[PDB]
Amino acid sequence: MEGVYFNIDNGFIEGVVRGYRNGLLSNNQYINLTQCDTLEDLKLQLSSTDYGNFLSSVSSESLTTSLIQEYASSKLYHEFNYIRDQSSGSTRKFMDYITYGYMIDNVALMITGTIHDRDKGEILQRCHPLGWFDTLPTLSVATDLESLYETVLVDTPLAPYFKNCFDTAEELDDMNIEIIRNKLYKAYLEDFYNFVTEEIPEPAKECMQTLLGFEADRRSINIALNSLQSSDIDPDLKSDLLPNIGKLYPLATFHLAQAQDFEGVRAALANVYEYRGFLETGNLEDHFYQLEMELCRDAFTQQFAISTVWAWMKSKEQEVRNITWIAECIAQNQRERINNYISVY
Amino acid sequence: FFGFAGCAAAMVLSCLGAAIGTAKSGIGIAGIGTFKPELIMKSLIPVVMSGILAIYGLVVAVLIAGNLSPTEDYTLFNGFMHLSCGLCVGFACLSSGYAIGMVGDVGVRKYMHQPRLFVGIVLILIFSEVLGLYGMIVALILNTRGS
Amino acid sequence: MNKESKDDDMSLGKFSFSHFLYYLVLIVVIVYGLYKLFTGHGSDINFGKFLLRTSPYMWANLGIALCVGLSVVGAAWGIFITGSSMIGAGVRAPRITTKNLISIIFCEVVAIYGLIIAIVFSSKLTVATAENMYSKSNLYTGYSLFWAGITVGASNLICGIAVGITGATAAISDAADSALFVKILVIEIFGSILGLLGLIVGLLMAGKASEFQ
Amino acid sequence: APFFGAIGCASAIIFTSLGAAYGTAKSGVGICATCVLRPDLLFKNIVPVIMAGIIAIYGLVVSVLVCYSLGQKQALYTGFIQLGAGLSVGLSGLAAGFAIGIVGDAGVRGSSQQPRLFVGMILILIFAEVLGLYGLIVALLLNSRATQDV
Amino acid sequence: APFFGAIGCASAIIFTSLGAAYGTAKSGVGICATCVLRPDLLFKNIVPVIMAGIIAIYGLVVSVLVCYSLGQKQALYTGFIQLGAGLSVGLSGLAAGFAIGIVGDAGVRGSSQQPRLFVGMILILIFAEVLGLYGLIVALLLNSRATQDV
Amino acid sequence: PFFGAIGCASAIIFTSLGAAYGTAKSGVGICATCVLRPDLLFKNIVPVIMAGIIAIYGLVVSVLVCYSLGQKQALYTGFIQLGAGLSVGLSGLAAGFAIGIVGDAGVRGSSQQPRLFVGMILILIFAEVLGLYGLIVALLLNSRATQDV
Amino acid sequence: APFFGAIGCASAIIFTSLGAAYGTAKSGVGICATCVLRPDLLFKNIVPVIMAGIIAIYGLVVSVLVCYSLGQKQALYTGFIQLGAGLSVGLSGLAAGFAIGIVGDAGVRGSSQQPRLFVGMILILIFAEVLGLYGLIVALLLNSRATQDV
Amino acid sequence: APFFGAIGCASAIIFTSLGAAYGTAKSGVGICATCVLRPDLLFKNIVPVIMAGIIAIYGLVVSVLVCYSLGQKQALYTGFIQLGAGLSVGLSGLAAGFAIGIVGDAGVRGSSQQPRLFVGMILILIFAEVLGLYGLIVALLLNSRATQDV
Amino acid sequence: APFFGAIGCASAIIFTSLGAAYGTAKSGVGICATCVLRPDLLFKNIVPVIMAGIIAIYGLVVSVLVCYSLGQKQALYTGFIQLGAGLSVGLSGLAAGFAIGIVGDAGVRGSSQQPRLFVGMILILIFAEVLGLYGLIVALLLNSRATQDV
Amino acid sequence: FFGAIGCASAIIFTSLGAAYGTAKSGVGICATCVLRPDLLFKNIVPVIMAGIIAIYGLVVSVLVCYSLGQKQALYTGFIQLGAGLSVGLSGLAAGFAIGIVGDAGVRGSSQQPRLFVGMILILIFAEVLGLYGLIVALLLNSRATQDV
Amino acid sequence: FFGAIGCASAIIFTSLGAAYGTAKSGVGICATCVLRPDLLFKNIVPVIMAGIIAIYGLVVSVLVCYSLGQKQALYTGFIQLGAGLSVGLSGLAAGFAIGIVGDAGVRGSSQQPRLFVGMILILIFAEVLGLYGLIVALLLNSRATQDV
Repeated sequence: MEGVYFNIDNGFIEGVVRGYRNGLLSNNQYINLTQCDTLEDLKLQLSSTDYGNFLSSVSSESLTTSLIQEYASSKLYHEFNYIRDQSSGSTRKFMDYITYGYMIDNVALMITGTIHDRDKGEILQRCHPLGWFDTLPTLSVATDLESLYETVLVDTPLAPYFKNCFDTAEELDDMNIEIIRNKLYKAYLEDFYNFVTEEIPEPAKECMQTLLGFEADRRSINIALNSLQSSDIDPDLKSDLLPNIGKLYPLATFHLAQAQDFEGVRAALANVYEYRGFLETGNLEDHFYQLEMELCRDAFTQQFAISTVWAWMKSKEQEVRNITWIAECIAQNQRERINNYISVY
Repeated sequence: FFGFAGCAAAMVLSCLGAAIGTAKSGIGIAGIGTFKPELIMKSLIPVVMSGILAIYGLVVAVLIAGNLSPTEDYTLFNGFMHLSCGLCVGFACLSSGYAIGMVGDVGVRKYMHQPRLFVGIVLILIFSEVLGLYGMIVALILNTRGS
Repeated sequence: MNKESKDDDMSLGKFSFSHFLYYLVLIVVIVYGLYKLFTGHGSDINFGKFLLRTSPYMWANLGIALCVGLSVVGAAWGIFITGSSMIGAGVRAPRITTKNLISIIFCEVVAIYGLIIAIVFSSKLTVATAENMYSKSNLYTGYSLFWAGITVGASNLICGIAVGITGATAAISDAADSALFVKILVIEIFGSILGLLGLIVGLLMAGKASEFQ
Repeated sequence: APFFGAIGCASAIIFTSLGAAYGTAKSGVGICATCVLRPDLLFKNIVPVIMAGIIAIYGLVVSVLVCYSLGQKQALYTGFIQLGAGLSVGLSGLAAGFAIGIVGDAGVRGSSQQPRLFVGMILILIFAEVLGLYGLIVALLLNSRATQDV
Repeated sequence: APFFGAIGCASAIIFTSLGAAYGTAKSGVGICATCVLRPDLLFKNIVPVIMAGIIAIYGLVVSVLVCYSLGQKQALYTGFIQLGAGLSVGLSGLAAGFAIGIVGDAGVRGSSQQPRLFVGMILILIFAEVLGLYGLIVALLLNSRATQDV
Repeated sequence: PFFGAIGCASAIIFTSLGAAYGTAKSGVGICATCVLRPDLLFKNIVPVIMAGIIAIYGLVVSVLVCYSLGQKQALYTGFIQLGAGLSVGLSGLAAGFAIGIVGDAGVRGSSQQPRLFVGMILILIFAEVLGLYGLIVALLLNSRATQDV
Repeated sequence: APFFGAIGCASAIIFTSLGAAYGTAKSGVGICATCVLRPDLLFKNIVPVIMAGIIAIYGLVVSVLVCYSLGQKQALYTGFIQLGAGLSVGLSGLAAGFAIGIVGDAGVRGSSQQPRLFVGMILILIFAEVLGLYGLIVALLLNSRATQDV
Repeated sequence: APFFGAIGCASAIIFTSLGAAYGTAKSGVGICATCVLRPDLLFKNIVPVIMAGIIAIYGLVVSVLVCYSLGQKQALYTGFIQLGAGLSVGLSGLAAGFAIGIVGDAGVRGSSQQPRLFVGMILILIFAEVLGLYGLIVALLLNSRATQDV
Repeated sequence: APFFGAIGCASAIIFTSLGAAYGTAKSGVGICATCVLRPDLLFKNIVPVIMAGIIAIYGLVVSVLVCYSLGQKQALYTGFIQLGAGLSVGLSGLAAGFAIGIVGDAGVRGSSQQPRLFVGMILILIFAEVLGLYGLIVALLLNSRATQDV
Repeated sequence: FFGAIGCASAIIFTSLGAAYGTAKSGVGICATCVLRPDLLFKNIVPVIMAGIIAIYGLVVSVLVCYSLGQKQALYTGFIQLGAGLSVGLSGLAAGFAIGIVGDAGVRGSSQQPRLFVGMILILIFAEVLGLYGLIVALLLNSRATQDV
Repeated sequence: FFGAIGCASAIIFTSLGAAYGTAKSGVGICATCVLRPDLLFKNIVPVIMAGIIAIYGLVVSVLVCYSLGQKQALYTGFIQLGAGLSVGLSGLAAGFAIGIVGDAGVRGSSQQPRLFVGMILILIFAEVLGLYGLIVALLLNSRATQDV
């Protein structure tokens, strides 16, 4: 399984990836900080963790919402862009392929937001291979597909956003952000299945295949639950392809995605994950957060594996979203209702 | 001169298995933020347990090298039994070290996760040490029945 | 014989494909050569009725240089992941990640381990260090130094790889220099004593192979 | 004579020890705790280590039986008849150890959530554990006639 | 005398034990995944593991029958017969176990949501054991002429 | 010599492996096709029974080649049977490999439309000519192997 | 003499049956996928399965002619032209079936949307079968020199 | 001698038929997709399959010319130039067919949008036959000196 | 004699034809892909395929010159210098074809964005295409020394 | 005598290393020229510096080919093959370093104009392995004897 | 006699490891030089430190090549393969470790001048493995000339 191959860059990349994950905050710090409500106590309590360097670099006498996104955005550049510059080979190619996979939808959100008068400085923090000072300003400001093809081709290696830009150049995906986000999520899952199929048999991957398979059905159920009561098109690409072909079908996800009261397919697919058939978005998001948190804590302790790099990459975005929601909830002088249940998973 | 290849290659698999088991067991002792209570409290048994696999192949290689001589019965040719005798302990020591490394990494990873399943990793990890003894016992029994 | 150039050509061809495996895509090791060698050996060994084996003749000396070369090659590869851990941390803390260089002394001692046995394993000759089958009999004493030096070189390479593998995770290992890093250093010492134990057991079980005449 | 066939006794516990090591290694992997504990799955999950180690326990007896019948010097007739029993127990022990490893990993992951699957998960490895004894019986039958060579 | 047919008896139970172990693992994965949703089909889905594990009895009986017909003189009329006769039953049992693994995993995964193909999967395994029985008949026919060598 | 037994068992081994791969490929598509509706499960069972019929040619060819075996093994009785068994084995393995993908594609496409059983049954049933030609070549190759010394 | 010339006659029918099986599978996959959306184009798309399966008659007739031209006695230099003609006919039938399957899949997929590329798709599949005829003619020319020795 | 010169005759038609089948499959894969966009370019797209299939005549002509030079008798030096000419024409035909497949697919996809780009794709396929013509000329010059006696 | 020197004579034209075919395919793919965007750059982008295709004349002339001195019977003296010169010319033509293919694909892909790299792209191909002249010049000196006997 | 493979291996390894260096410089040359159209003659220095390594294997193959006589023993067919294989491996390693050094020198010289002296300094200094292997091949070729 | 490839294997492996370490040090120096023009002199230590390993394989290849062609037998060509593989493995491992160590030291030194002393200390201390392998090749080459 694992520990039978020799990887020089995988040991330094796994140790450098585990070193930032070991110094990060835990569920006890989020549960303790979520109970307290004070702007001065949040800066002192958050200073002990790994975010105390970025939060301590710029701070004022009051809690601001701009410093919370700048702290996670500053920590994401050193946590993601710093490892790619010191690595090379198939590990840096797969790590750049994951950042290109998140940048396929993250760059698509800025490209769709470019028509709404949005720039590089008006976008939130997201996972990418580099910061928004080299590729994010020209890619976000560039609205033509010819400039995005040369901008994506200028980066090394080739990313999967060229096929999505070529399919989106002819208007083959959608005219809204819903169909482009669903087709970009399905193309990102197909690219993650392509890299996970390519660099699969280096080690013995057990939690990564179950986390990707459960994340595909959780992403399809989240995409169908997000378009519930929105009048989605059944003949449109909104059903992400999963590895299951006997439990979850595309007709059940397309029929359940429409506002027809067809959530019984989630109850039939239930009994194996944290999700279940209901009509509450907060309970489905809290069950999806606990279902996505399962198999994620095992990657933070196991070493010499390729699934721990993707599990730490998703755990950095989930911990950045939970820390941003926890800091944004206490920054406005309010108590969290949906973020409090999803504060520990 | 063909009989020395089994004694020289006897502990080569036990040393590589114990090295990969000690490296794989020691690699999982990084996390997760607690060093006083549980790391290392009972997780040091796989690293010290995996190092004993090389002593069986080393003692078996020293006993097999000291047992054979150039002035003894070596005109058979019967010197092929030393290769199976050394490789039998080397494969069992390598498989025991490889299973001991994954059992130590899984016990060290599952130890800090739950505070109630700590005895299961020690009880399941304690049974993996008996794998390498069969190749050393068969190597000593094969060396005792020869010249 | 024909196995003289085939042994050196196979030894250079294995390290060439093994060193080119981690490098850029220009060449790769043939995975079909093991199944073709096993099928060709079992096919000719099965039919007809005849004993199929090899015969070593005269050289017997490649384990002496291969022991120090395997120990230096194994010790030289562990410092890459060990030294890259501190640069991987960077400005994360001023803690023990810059004072944990005690594993680099054991990794440097792993290159001398095996090389000292290879230096002490020859004297008063460079072509043969014991009785060889070119001018006399009793070639088992000169023949065993190749397997003993190869086993000690492989054990020193494995302990040198295990030392760097222990140090690279044992740089700082929690988040900073507030928690002690001696827990990973204990496993690095426990994976570092296997080179001295395997060198003592291989040197004791190998015997004497010097002062040939 | 040729003196070929002594590797058959030592080759028996190789695939059995590798299959039992793969089964015991794959049995501990998987989800065993979710929030703070499990439903007594720690005392139930210890059976696959002994069940995978049973073929390795029989492989030492088969390799000891072949090592006792090996001898210091024998004819070429007993040497060719002696070899072959180790690969039969080794292949069945490796396949049964791999099936016990995958059945132990899937039964441990599915048995972690629901405790009712341990009855079928233990019966899967218990029904798959006979591959080592089935090859060990054929290895003992071939090893029983390898004595008294002429 | 010189002979090399000793590995043919041990080679027969290797492929049937490996295919039966892989079919037991693939059937136990879908049975463990389907047992978590509904505990009623867990007792019904356990029959394919014991039904798939019965394929090793033909290779074990062929190996015992080939080992029982072993003489004291080795020649060209005894050697190379147990390798092909046991290799045919081993390859047929490995192919039947390989088809029984995908048939049991697909039958358990398809029967997990809506169980309607359990008799079709059991009839697929019962119709897949005839491929191993046909190879076992040729292995017994070739194994029946492995004696009386001069 | 005396190595024609592996070539004689290779005809049943190749047809058994091709029939097992065809039955696995038929049951893989039948397992996904049975999840959509339990009204065409009996129609999708034709590919496993059609793929399993190829083993009888290698079994009868192996029994007919084994019946003509002599008491003394030599170079003339251990070379033609390997190619004769390997021809029917490779033909049955290729026919089972095509019958597996044809039964998987026809079983997968037969779920949405039940009218494709004629074309899928004809295209899946039209693969037996390779195994029949391989068994016919194995019979002619086995007929010239008599009088082995 | 070896008398091992049957591998050249078996390799031609093995390569032609493998290429015809792969072309029939690859044409039947796209023919089934295009036939699932509409059954009117099944008779038009059914030509590539017979065109890919018709290549086996060249290797079967070449193996029948090579088996008929063998005789009761063989030599060491007899099994060369049958091996070269069998390997050439096997590689030509495998390449013709491999191109016929990819041409049949794209022909059925492109013909499923618009029914106008059947003239070019029938011309490409009808024109790609010349390699099996050229390799069968070279196998007949090499087989003509095998009826004089011995 | 052994008279093993049939491998040089079959090696040219094997690589030539494989490269011609790969080029015909590469042109037929893009021809069906490019034919849906424009019905007038259906007859114009058939030139790349016929141009790619013209390279198969070199290995058939070299194998047909080298097939008559074998006969019944041979020597130790006759049979070496035919392997180099056959592999030389086969490698150039396989590389020219493999480049002609992607050049025909890219020429059909680029020619589907604008009709002026078909001259470049036809020019690349017309210019890629120089390696097959040089390899066929070297195989003809090597095959001409192979027949000196018998 | 041995008569095995034809592999070096065929390896030079095979390696040069493979490198010129891969360079023509890689240049024709980027030229066909870049020809759809700008029609004015079609004449500029076509220089790498025709410039890369001229590398086969060195291996063809060396194979014709080495093939002109070889008839039916020959000695083993030419079959080592001819194999060495053809082996060097084959690797030089393959490396020059791969570098001309990568430079032609990079120049053809970079020429679409900014049309100012035609001088550097033509100079890079003109400077990378001179690698085969050293192998052809060494092959002429080896061919001059390979005609002293026979 | 089989020393022709060592003589062809030097020019084969030098031609493969020079082709890999020209491909590595031509790969980054289009990306460096695509960014700013101001340097068209300042990016061919890595391919020109990598092209000088083929003259060592060509001159070594010509000098080793010029010593081939009608009658020669097998005593030099391994010493010549070792020097030719060492010169070919040194030229392939110098071309492999010059391939990444040309793309890194062009990519570093594209953004900042001060990196051209560093990339030209590393690319000019990357031929020490090919010169060291060529000197050992020249000494091994000069140490040949026992012909006949 | 087959010890001719042993003298070229040391310069081949040392030239390959020095070529890869010089390529990675040139790529890291070229990537680190774009962010600031002051770290150009500090980033040049890994290429100069990695390129110094070729002199040991060149001198060992010249010393092993000096004893070839004058005094050679069936037992005198064995030490050159062990010395060449010994210096070649240590040079190839030290070059690949010095390349990633120089790239990580340049990346850590690009932020602040703190990791440059550690990377220069590890790069200065990494030459002991090459010197220990070179001393075994010099001791093995000096003890030759035993069997005529």
